[PDB]
Amino acid sequence: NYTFRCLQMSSFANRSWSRTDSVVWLGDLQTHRWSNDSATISFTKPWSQGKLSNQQWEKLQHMFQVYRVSFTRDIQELVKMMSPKEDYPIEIQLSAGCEMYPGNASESFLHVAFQGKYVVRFWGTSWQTVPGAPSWLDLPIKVLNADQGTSATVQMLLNDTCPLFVRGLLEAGKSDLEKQEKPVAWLSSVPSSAHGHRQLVCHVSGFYPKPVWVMWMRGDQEQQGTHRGDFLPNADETWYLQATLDVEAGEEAGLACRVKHSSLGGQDIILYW
Amino acid sequence: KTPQIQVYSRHPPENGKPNILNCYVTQFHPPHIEIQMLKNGKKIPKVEMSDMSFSKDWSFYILAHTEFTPTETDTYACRVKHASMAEPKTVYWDRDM
Amino acid sequence: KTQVEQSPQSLVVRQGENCVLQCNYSVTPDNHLRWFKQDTGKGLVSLTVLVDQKDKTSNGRYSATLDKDAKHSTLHITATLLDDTATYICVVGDRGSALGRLHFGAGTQLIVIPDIQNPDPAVYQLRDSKSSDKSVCLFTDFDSQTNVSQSKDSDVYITDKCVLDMRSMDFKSNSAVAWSNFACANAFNNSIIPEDTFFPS
Amino acid sequence: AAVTQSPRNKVAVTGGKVTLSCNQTNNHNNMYWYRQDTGHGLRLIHYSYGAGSTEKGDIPDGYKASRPSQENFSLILELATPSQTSVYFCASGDEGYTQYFGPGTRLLVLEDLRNVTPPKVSLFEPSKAEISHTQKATLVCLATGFYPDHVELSWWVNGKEVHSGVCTDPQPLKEQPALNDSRYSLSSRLRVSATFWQNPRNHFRCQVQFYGLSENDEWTQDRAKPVTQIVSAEAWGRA
Ligand SMILES: CCCCCCCCCCCCCCCCCCCCCCCCCC(=O)N[C@@H](CO[C@H]1O[C@H](CO)[C@H](OCc2ccc(Cl)c(Cl)c2)[C@H](O)[C@H]1O)[C@H](O)[C@H](O)CCCCCCCCCCCCCC
Ligand SMILES: *[C@@H]1O[C@H](CO[C@@H]2O[C@@H](C)[C@@H](O)[C@@H](O)[C@@H]2O)[C@@H](O[C@@H]2O[C@H](CO)[C@@H](O)[C@H](O)[C@H]2NC(C)=O)[C@H](O)[C@H]1NC(C)=O
Ligand SMILES: *[C@@H]1O[C@H](CO)[C@@H](O[C@@H]2O[C@H](CO)[C@@H](O)[C@H](O)[C@H]2NC(C)=O)[C@H](O)[C@H]1NC(C)=O
Ligand SMILES: *[C@@H]1O[C@H](CO)[C@@H](O)[C@H](O)[C@H]1NC(C)=O
Ligand code: NA
Ligand code: NA
Ligand code: NA
Ligand code: NA
Ligand code: NA
Ligand code: NA
Ligand code: NA
Ligand code: NA
Ligand code: NA
Repeated sequence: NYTFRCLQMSSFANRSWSRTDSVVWLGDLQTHRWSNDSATISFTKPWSQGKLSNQQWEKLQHMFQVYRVSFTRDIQELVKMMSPKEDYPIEIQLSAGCEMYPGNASESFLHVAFQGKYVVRFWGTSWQTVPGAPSWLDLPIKVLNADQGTSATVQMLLNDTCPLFVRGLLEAGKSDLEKQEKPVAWLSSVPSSAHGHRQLVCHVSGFYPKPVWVMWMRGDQEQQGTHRGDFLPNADETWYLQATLDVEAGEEAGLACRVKHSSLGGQDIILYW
Repeated sequence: KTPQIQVYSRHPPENGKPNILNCYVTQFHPPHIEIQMLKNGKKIPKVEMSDMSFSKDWSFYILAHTEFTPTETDTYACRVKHASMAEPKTVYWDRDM
Repeated sequence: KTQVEQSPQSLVVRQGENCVLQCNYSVTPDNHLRWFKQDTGKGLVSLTVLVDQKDKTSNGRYSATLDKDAKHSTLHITATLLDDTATYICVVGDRGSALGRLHFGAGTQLIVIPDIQNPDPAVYQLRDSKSSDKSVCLFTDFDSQTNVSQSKDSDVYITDKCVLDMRSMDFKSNSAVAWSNFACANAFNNSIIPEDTFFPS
Repeated sequence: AAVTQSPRNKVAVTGGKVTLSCNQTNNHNNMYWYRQDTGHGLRLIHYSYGAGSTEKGDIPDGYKASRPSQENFSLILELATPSQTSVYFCASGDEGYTQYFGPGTRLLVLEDLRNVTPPKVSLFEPSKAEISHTQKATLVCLATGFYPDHVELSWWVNGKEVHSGVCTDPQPLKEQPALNDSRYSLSSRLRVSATFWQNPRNHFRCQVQFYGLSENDEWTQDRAKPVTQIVSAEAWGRA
């Protein structure tokens, strides 16, 4: 299952100044970028056009170009409309796309955040506020829902265009999406908060895809004190992760870090301290 | 929300061997931010930035990276200025961490 | 210069003839296009609104087309009547909501020349309601072929021709008025009037 | 969804204060002020999304907007200039795209009011010759000696306005075309059947509404203050 996400970030500093920047993800791989200073959407993969013809892509891009300008003015007008309830500066984020399931099934979404809080979605045939949203948004929703043309366009984009486009992306991008990159590991140590304690660190870098197993071990005994950090990105669309273990000074000898990853083909990495 | 900063190398660090240093800045808003990567407290030129994006929880993140050659003597850091902080926050690269 | 351009600027047609008015625009996006009729010194009357990519509408003798790809609309008037004399204005709305701005064309001026079936050109003298001495000269019931010239004499006043419509009788007539402080025989000498113009006495 | 404007016609002097008012009882949040000038489409001056809201349009300079209530939206010319001579339209609407337009207000800003003069109005009765020749009867109304040219001429039979059989000159003519501030004349015709004119129960009146000075305008000349007023002339039908 792959989630396609179009992420829009719009800053409105005051009545005059604004910028909108977008990035597009298929799973954890970036497929598009659209900078405020660019007239056109940028491909970040050879296969970012999917299976769309040039005419189909140009038409789709045109729709987005009209959208970006129209969106900017509409926010500025909505601020005037709700004045002086809401004032600049204002951040608006959109998360839109579709989740792809087997048997050509899919679910589409369009979520909107105002000042970093999820307040609005498109659902069915209309815009709606979500639980917890402030009541003043009811007027913007009324105004947005008066626009039958936008409603019809969004319905088509979410229901039809998104899944069709993404099906083609998955085909065109197969070899990148299914790439295997091997982890490399290395060990290190630092003093912890405790007085006479050490903190061993197993560094694991360069692996793709994300799923990985990393455990400190004394022989066949998995050390339960093992603490995985967060998954951190490398610049080359691989992943980095470190697993720590708080131990007593002197007890380092005997410990080893074992790494299991799909890319290694059963040949686990074992590093002895 | 106040930016978290994580500094890590792409490859196992070895003194005198070229490498890449990453600075990953997360969980901040609003998205306006200044990120500098430092060698011995001095701004490294030609630092590359990923496109800014945001997570499930709507908080922003971005990855800075630069070529670097670790040595015994040279220090490396990532310095972040954000409206959520009175002073810039600096996180030093520690190969052992 | 502007985002909405209309053509022709102006035209003159005879009663019963059809005509076509053009609107071309550069407005983006184009949610809908409306045609207004504006009578002289009066307000805006909506004739039709076009919304579809390739739209066609009708409203009695009015019909309209919209091609959003070419950004072009036409208004057709079938079998023009005197009352079609007006300015016709094209408006493009850039949103399907109140967030929209309207983009107005500068209009096309249409004049319809009425068809005078049974002319009876004549010059009559009319006397003032109060003072017996005051009078005007009324040149009436001439067809639209006839043209009324301004006076050579600076102290003789002559109006342009003017058509009235007696609706209950289905009767229209042209007229012009002349006065001074001068006889009605002399009043319209500077105009070429029909040979068989009736001068009573 | 109706919208009204007041005044419908106004003559003002440069440097004076003019307020154009728009009222709608549609409970519409949104109201809009435009001006229409020859050679141009309507142009947006100011608009409002509700009581207390005023927003600048495309050509706001020289105008202030005021939205004291949901019902009323005013356009204020603090220091009127001749460039503001125009026809002004107000519109309202709800969240939908439709704007419902008012009937328009005609504003003339003069440099000076010294030449402002109301009309004399005369009614000329139908020719016996026309009646015998056509079995029709044309009345002529003449408004003379007025300045400026902001007049509305209407016909009334037995106290009700008539439009059928009427035609009024499209614009007044100048009485002294050589002179700068020439006075104007305007004529109108009302044509009825001979039997209608011949009925002595029929009372005919030509009315000219003249737009001139207000009560508050200063007047330094000796002649009567040429205020906004109706001038009319009348006659009864007769055999
Ligand atoms: C999402 C799936 C995408 C899959 C495919 C693309 C993948 C490739 C990569 C894409 C990269 C681009 C990334 C972009 C970031 C993601 C953005 C997702 C949001 C998509 C929303 C698209 C909306 C498109 C429509 C639009 O531009 N509306 C524009 C323009 O609309 C006008 O022109 C339109 C031309 O088509 C129609 O007129 C013509 C018309 C007339 C009649 C008919 Cl019947 C029809 Cl069909 C068409 C319209 O009727 C007309 O009004 C309109 O201004 C919208 O209001 C714009 C904003 C919409 C989003 C609002 C979000 C909620 C904000 C809440 C704010 C509250 C804050 C208050 C202070
Ligand atoms: C598009 O599909 C929707 C229903 O799908 C949901 O909303 C979409 C925007 C997308 O997020 C999907 O993944 C969701 O599952 C249709 O909405 C229904 O429309 C009918 C009337 O047309 C109405 O009776 C239903 O209540 C709507 N459903 C809901 C849940 O509100 C919509 O009609 C589809 N439009 C087109 C043009 O195909
Ligand atoms: C983001 O992009 C928009 C669209 O190009 C910029 O808006 C333009 O700004 C220039 C002046 O810098 C104006 O001449 C244009 O008329 C604007 N375009 C539109 C469509 O209105 C905007 O300035 C950019 N933002 C930043 C901060 O650079
Ligand atoms: C609007 O905000 C921008 C960006 O913060 C700033 O540079 C500018 O001074 C502001 N403009 C005005 C007119 O206040
Ligand atoms: Na619409
Ligand atoms: Na024609
Ligand atoms: Na209509
Ligand atoms: Na609509
Ligand atoms: Na607007
Ligand atoms: Na125009
Ligand atoms: Na006579
Ligand atoms: Na005031
Ligand atoms: Na409106």
